[PDB]
Amino acid sequence: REVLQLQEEVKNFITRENLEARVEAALDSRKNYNWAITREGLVVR
Amino acid sequence: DPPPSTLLKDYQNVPGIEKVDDVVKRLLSLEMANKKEMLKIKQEQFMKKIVANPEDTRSLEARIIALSVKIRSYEEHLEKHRKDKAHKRYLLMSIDQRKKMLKNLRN
Amino acid sequence: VESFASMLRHSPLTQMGPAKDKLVIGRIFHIVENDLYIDFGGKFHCVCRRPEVDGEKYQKGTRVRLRLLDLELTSRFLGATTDTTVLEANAVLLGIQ
Amino acid sequence: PRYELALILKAMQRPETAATLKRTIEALMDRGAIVRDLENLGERALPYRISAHSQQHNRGGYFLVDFYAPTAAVESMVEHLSRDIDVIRGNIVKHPLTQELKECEGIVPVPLAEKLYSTKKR
Amino acid sequence: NEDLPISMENPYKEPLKKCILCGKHVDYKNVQLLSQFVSPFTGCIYGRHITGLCGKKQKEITKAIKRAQIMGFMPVTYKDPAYLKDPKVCNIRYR
Amino acid sequence: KFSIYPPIPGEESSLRWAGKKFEEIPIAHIKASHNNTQIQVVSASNEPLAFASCGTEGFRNAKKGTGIAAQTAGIAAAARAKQKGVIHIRVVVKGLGPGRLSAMHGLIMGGLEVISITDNTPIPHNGCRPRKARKL
Amino acid sequence: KNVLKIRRRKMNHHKYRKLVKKT
Amino acid sequence: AKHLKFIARTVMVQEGNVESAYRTLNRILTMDGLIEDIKHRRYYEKPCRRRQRESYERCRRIYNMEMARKINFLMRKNRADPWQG
Amino acid sequence: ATPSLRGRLARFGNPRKPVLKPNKPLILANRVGERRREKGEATCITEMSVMMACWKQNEFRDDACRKEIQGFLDCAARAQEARKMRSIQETLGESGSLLPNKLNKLLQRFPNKPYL
RNA sequence: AAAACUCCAGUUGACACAAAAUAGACUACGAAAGUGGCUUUAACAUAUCUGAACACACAAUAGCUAAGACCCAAACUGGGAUUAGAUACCCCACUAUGCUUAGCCCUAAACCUCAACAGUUCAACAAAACUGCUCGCCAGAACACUACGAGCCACAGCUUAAAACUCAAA
Ligand SMILES: [Mg+2]
Ligand SMILES: [Mg+2]
Ligand SMILES: [Mg+2]
Ligand SMILES: [Mg+2]
Ligand SMILES: [Mg+2]
Ligand SMILES: [Mg+2]
Ligand SMILES: [Mg+2]
Ligand SMILES: [Mg+2]
Ligand SMILES: [Mg+2]
Ligand SMILES: [Zn+2]
Repeated sequence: REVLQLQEEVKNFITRENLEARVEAALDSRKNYNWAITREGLVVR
Repeated sequence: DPPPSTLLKDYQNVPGIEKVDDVVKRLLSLEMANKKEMLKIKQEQFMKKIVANPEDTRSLEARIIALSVKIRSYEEHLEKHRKDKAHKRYLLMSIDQRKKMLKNLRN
Repeated sequence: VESFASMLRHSPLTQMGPAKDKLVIGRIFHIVENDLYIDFGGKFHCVCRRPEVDGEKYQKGTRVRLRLLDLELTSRFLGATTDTTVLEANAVLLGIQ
Repeated sequence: PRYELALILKAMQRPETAATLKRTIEALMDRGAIVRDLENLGERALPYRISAHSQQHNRGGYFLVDFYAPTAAVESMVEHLSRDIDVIRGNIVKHPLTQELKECEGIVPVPLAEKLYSTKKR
Repeated sequence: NEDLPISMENPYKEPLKKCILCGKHVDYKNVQLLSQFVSPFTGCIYGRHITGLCGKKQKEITKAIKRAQIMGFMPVTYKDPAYLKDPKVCNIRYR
Repeated sequence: KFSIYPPIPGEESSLRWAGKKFEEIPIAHIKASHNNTQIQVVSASNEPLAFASCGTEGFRNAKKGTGIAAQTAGIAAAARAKQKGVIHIRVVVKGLGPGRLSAMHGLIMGGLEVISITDNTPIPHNGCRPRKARKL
Repeated sequence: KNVLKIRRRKMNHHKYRKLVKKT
Repeated sequence: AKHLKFIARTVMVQEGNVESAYRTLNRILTMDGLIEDIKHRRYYEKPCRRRQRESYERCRRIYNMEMARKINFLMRKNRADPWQG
Repeated sequence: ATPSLRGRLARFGNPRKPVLKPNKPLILANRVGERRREKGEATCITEMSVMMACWKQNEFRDDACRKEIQGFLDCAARAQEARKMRSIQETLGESGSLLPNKLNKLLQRFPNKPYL
């Protein structure tokens, strides 16, 4: 069952052909890893 | 000295290695992973070559081959790092224990 | 005849359980200028401070309702082979009767 | 095993940034890497001033990439990134989620130790 | 006989305390969370007694802080003035 | 409501001084030591405005490292600053010393307005090896 | 505890060093 | 140096309360544990007697915390003797 | 709040090395350290400073130094009366902190025991 | 206080083979010595115990050999103060050296002075008393971390280690 996840993800993995579009899509998009937490333990962004 | 392209120890019983992509086969090849998987493959090879009952780690011969593979690992580490005295001591003690258990098995 | 095990199993304390944050009614037996000692249940009496509000209405036999934290205040310190005690119990009141 | 390159470039425009990125991933593939994904953290003014190979930089562009490669490729790419001029910094690291978190049962209360000094009058 | 006690576990046992993030995950990129656990004026990170979390998480976050500082995600002297406007967890007294 | 932290060049700073923004305010730098203290005033763009010290005021070996001399130097520097047309000042203090606290009060008695105080004292993270321990 | 014996040893070692320096 | 100026270890004066500002600065520096570090870096501290001093400080903190626990736990009892006889 | 001391000392059952090496035995005693002075009195520094200022301004002219000289006298007087007031304050008892002698009385009423 | 520097001092901008605050009130790893900046790699023995001072391998700091490195500190040295004198504690400058390489030396209060292994609940002080097995060591003080002998890349060294005379103590 574990093999199945990274199996289908190969198509998600970029290549020499998908690069010329994934690079642009990623640099146009934005991503953030930051997130805080309160006294109880509830996440807040 | 097993080949690099040989997939990991765990991913052998699965029958999906034939239809799976060559990129996945390369990813699962032990050359990507550390030397631990290489020595695992070596241990399995020795167990299948010599031992009558495989996957029996409690056996003296299994312990001996494990220590021999570890000895080769330490020897390579030392020829790449002539100065690692900790690994030097470990190699010496490993060969001593190997001689000890060889005597016991001979008895 | 009644067995002591049965009296324990039906006792008020076995059903009381932990004393932390549990209401209970009690009365006083001795009182000082600024404080009063309530006998409520179990072994020890709990000390308390007279509130400026309703301070006049505190005399012998007064039934006051209050919570509590423990039944005996103790603590084991660094060189304490056995825990030391205070011979009291912390209890705070928020109403009477 | 998995490897994340956290990289910070100097502030410049999309065409040359894309050129740098494609050249870098080409170097990855040359070393034999397999790229998992690319993530743009965004453009930010780096916290403290630094000194590049020949100048100083008060801003930067944060990128990250996740890939798979053997070991030698690691230091080969490190020296590649050091030789590259327009790249401010780049660091290879392992992946955190690859190391499964040990199951936690919470904080245990530590009782005060005793019997350190034997009983006597002193 | 039946009224006698029996060998039995403690049901009154309250669940073991878990820190703010005993189960959650942390990485050197969550600069917001990593700067939540540091003094804003000096920039030096607080200890366990001030923070209120387990040693494993403390070690993880301090190592991540060092990594971020050295690579460039974080400064060392001054806490980021953009992330201090966040919930205050670590107890203090000077204010 | 008051913010103890200082403003940032990035907006927004809702507090000015003499109708001026925080950054362009002149900055005073003082270096404290067990033996002596040195004071100086500079513009926001590093133009050296004023400079004085206990030595220039005429304090000798033992007496340079005192608070009275520090506050006198502060008085002098404040006089020079107001002569040159300086009212407000951002304080910067560097290191320990007797006259550390005294120089600021000297400036105040001179008649300047301190807005903030930053202690940019040297802190090595195990960088160099200091002197050996002397036996008093 | 007392260190008189090791002071004796100290003096002996010092004198021996001086002796070898002379000879 | 490379870091920005006038952010860290600063205090904004209000109503010209320079004494309060400086006192708060010293207080925060001590709670962060700095001035001790400056006076330790002034003259060199050998590793051995450094470790000795630090172990002594740890033990002192432990003893003081235990005595403070006892004090805070028994100060409630310090009251007028209710039972004379 | 207190840090634990499981295996920090040199005990026979502890395999590893010791963390601590306390010179004196680590036991809570029934005697508390009595307080101590903080520093030596100093005051009127700014007063005498402005006094010397107006002195060197007016060549030792009392009718001109009046302000500085009176302020200095008043500050010294206030310092003396404050010393007396805080002395009687320490004698009658410091508020907010408990006194050593009565703390010791309480501790001997509720003493620690290392022994049984 | 003196001597010393003013090619001095302060802000600002650029810069290291140097040592790695805070975390750390944490007690983890390594057989031990030791190890607490960051990253990667390799890797952290033995699933009965003991066990070589006839061997093997490590072994802090210091020191030696030949190249290099120069922020800082500093033996030695020189100068200035103190002192009756100061070949020292105080102050200033610099060097071996502390650092990186390829070797050597193999010593410590190398002590937590408490041996490994499997277990249990009283001399004094110290860190409570003990059981079973095993190795090593000890037998009045001092002469003695000594002489002689033997081995060592060591040559003012290291390891092993007595003897003669003296005393009633130590
Ligand atoms: Mg001692
Ligand atoms: Mg520390
Ligand atoms: Mg050397
Ligand atoms: Mg040198
Ligand atoms: Mg040691
Ligand atoms: Mg020994
Ligand atoms: Mg043994
Ligand atoms: Mg010797
Ligand atoms: Mg010899
Ligand atoms: Zn936790």
